[PDB]
Amino acid sequence: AVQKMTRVRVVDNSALGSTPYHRPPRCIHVYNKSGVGKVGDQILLAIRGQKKKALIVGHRMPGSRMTPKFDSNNVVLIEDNGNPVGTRIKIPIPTSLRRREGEYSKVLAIAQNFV
Amino acid sequence: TDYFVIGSGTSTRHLHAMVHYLVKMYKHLKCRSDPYVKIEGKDADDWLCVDFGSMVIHLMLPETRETYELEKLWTLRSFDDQLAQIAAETLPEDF
Amino acid sequence: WRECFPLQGHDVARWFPGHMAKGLKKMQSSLKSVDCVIEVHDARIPFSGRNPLFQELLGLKPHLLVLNKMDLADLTEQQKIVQRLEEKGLSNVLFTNCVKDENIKQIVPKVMELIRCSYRYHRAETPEYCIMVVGVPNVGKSSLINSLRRQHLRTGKAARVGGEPGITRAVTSRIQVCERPLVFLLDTPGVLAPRIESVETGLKLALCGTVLDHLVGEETMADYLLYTLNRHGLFGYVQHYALASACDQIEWVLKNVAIKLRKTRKVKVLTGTGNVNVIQPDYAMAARDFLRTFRSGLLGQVMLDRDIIPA
Amino acid sequence: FKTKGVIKKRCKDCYKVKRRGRWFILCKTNPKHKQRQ
RNA sequence: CCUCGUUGGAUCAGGACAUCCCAAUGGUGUAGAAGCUAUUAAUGGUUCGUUUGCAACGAUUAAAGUCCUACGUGAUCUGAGUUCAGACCGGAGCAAUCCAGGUCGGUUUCUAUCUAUUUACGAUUUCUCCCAGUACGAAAGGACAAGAGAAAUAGAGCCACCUUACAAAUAAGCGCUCUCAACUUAAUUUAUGAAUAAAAUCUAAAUAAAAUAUAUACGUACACCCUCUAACCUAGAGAAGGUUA
RNA sequence: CUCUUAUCUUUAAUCAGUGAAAUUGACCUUUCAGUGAAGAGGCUGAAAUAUAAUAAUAAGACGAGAAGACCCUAUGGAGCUUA
Ligand SMILES: Nc1nc2c(ncn2[C@@H]2O[C@H](COP(=O)(O)OP(=O)(O)NP(=O)(O)O)[C@@H](O)[C@H]2O)c(=O)[nH]1
Ligand SMILES: [Mg+2]
Ligand SMILES: [Mg+2]
Ligand SMILES: [Mg+2]
Ligand SMILES: [Mg+2]
Ligand SMILES: [Mg+2]
Ligand SMILES: [Mg+2]
Ligand SMILES: [Mg+2]
Ligand SMILES: [Mg+2]
Ligand SMILES: [Mg+2]
Ligand SMILES: [Mg+2]
Ligand SMILES: [Mg+2]
Ligand SMILES: [Mg+2]
Ligand SMILES: [Mg+2]
Ligand SMILES: [Mg+2]
Ligand SMILES: [Mg+2]
Ligand SMILES: [Zn+2]
Repeated sequence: AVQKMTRVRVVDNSALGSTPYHRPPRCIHVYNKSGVGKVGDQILLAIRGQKKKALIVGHRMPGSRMTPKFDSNNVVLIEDNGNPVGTRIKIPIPTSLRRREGEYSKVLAIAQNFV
Repeated sequence: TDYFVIGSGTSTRHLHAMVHYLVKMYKHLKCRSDPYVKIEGKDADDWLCVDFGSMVIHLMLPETRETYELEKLWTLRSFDDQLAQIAAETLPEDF
Repeated sequence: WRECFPLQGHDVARWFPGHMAKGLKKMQSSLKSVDCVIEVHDARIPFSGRNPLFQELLGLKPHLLVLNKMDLADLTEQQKIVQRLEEKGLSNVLFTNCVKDENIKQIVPKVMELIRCSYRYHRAETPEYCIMVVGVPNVGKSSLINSLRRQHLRTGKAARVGGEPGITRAVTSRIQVCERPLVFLLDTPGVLAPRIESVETGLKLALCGTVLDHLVGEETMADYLLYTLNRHGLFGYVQHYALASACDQIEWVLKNVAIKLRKTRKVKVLTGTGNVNVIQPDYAMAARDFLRTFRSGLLGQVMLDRDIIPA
Repeated sequence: FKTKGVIKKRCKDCYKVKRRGRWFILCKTNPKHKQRQ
């Protein structure tokens, strides 16, 4: 459950998410009518003095049975047009992104591993 | 998915037309039991992808194609060059 | 070293705390009893940060621009700058240092000369001259008052002076400054701007200490400082802090200085398996100290406006 | 329909009627002329 | 004559309509889509932060309405001011002191006597899809209505799972489930038709209809008639209530 | 804090013993609109209405207490300073 001011991990190969500038990116906004962000929910990110959109692909909060609970809050950086900023994702991504309402096919194309 | 399809297009106008054309044909061509398909990426000007049940087609302009190189990722499952460049880390104390 | 510093979405400096608002209109009322107005601005940013509001609100009376903090700047250009100022409309200007009380004698003769040419109307018969000092915070407005007070009245410090922006809060009562001309100075809180024009204009002011580094980011300010310091060729930060060949990456240079100062933090890093607290070199403390040495002047004489607005 | 304090005919074809407790001028040629009291 | 004359927040809200959003319409310099303007309607809703004396700013939203209720509301709470005993600066005074000038510090308590009040309802909005990239339009662009699925919030419940506890047989949400009908009516639009010789006219003429938000005609729930030594209870402060091979 | 929850103790509540305080013109002590001093349980006009306890809430009774606050008055004081 990502909220405002939560520290999140950029699970991507994009330059902005690299370990330099150790300060973790923090959530500024959750694009939901509730402010709670779950898997598949977009958020606005404070990263390296920039404001960038990100998509939640994993979090530590328990979900419904038969679904993966991760050890970190993961996100992928998204361009304003909606194209992913990074070109590869190596960490496992839950398969539930496929069905839920939204535009997630672009991200799934980038990720080899699904869990 | 069972199949993965990538298609280049000259301009954003061309990408929209073919995406609409295929969607129109899909609804016309049976799919009575199968549900409808959303068109993704209309906000973007260079990459459109439609996720049919058994097939996913990603349409993009030339320049976008080389940048992402989707074909290499799915052809070489885990031996992709960009995926290989990424590395794992551990974090002990500085001193 | 990187040719161009990129922003592409960095926020501009945001300001106007309440005290700058309730004070801003108390200045306007005081214009009734004021015979002249002094603009104080740091001599490293002759054109960047000047608050547009002052000219519009109070432009009728005679005007002199004071460029304080001239010592910790490179004024080789001067002449070209002075010509540029005249084109803008800045008829009267002179560089001042308040810690060393340099060129602070020339102000009073010039200030009196301007009042002569002008008119006084309601106050025409008064022999007591009152004038106002205004500017962006942390430019030495309060210092100028004390420095004049001791160069003419020879009594000392009358306005509290501090090393942080926003020490003087409100337009206070009159303070005696001179005796023979008998000029009186009114002290006003620093007022920065509602809008800072370009974000670079806001960086240039952050480096000068006008902006409280905590609402712009110490790290971002540090990167701009390194970016400007390398372009100007003033590689004086590689001797104060041993950096060998020098560098263009802020993370690398901040690493070395943190090592030189033996500073460490326990920082929560976010990894795949969870959260772990790891001892780390103090990048933030390094940035704060690195900016301080620049502000003291030991990192070299810098004129920020040299590149964009050479004129 | 503009509701006006005083209603005035605006053209030849304008005509006047008493509908639902109020006076109306209705014009077939120009709907702009429709008015209510 | 130079000067200078209580209100924030929290909690819970009651009400007005001069309507911000949701709904029904007229007009257009309304092709479509965006807009502008008017009428009717008070239905439920009307966010989270940064700066902190409020005034701008950031990100959202269907929308972030305008007001009344002695700042609506301190015998519910809390900040600043009113504003003092200490102390400093700047100015005034020979001084004591002073300033509708700065700043730092700074203790109002209340056990409820009375009125009043403390046990049910029939849901709102957004997004995607379909219609359909169709109608319209030279293109650009780009919809109605009808239909389907998702969420959010609100209300009402619940414990198979998950989660946090009692390292108790339970309670909770961060978990799960359920939410609906409109007799009758306003702006407005049609049909028949006189006053008014018409192949006129929607009618504060006789008439037939359609058409917001409301609501209770209409339904759900409740009903039973009362053993009680005592014990036990998923019922409970007491009392009441339920159970007893 | 979002956003609150569980458990234990104190208190609470029932039983037994002991037993204060401020307060109190009298009261058989209602709602709405009007009137009126910004004002009404008690007046005017409508309305509502078997009688009494127990436990809770704090809108009202300009709720109850203090040597509080502000201003004005007295040919009332007192401390302080002087020219
Ligand atoms: N090197 C140098 N430092 C100076 C000079 N004048 C002032 N400073 C420094 O600036 C600070 C004082 O600034 P100050 O007079 O308070 O400026 P201000 O604008 O009146 N303050 P504010 O922001 O509150 O309005 C001190 O750190 C002082 O040493 C100068 O001429 N040279
Ligand atoms: Mg209300
Ligand atoms: Mg109305
Ligand atoms: Mg009260
Ligand atoms: Mg203290
Ligand atoms: Mg009480
Ligand atoms: Mg439609
Ligand atoms: Mg007893
Ligand atoms: Mg009685
Ligand atoms: Mg009675
Ligand atoms: Mg009354
Ligand atoms: Mg009575
Ligand atoms: Mg009681
Ligand atoms: Mg009360
Ligand atoms: Mg009282
Ligand atoms: Mg007398
Ligand atoms: Zn007409």
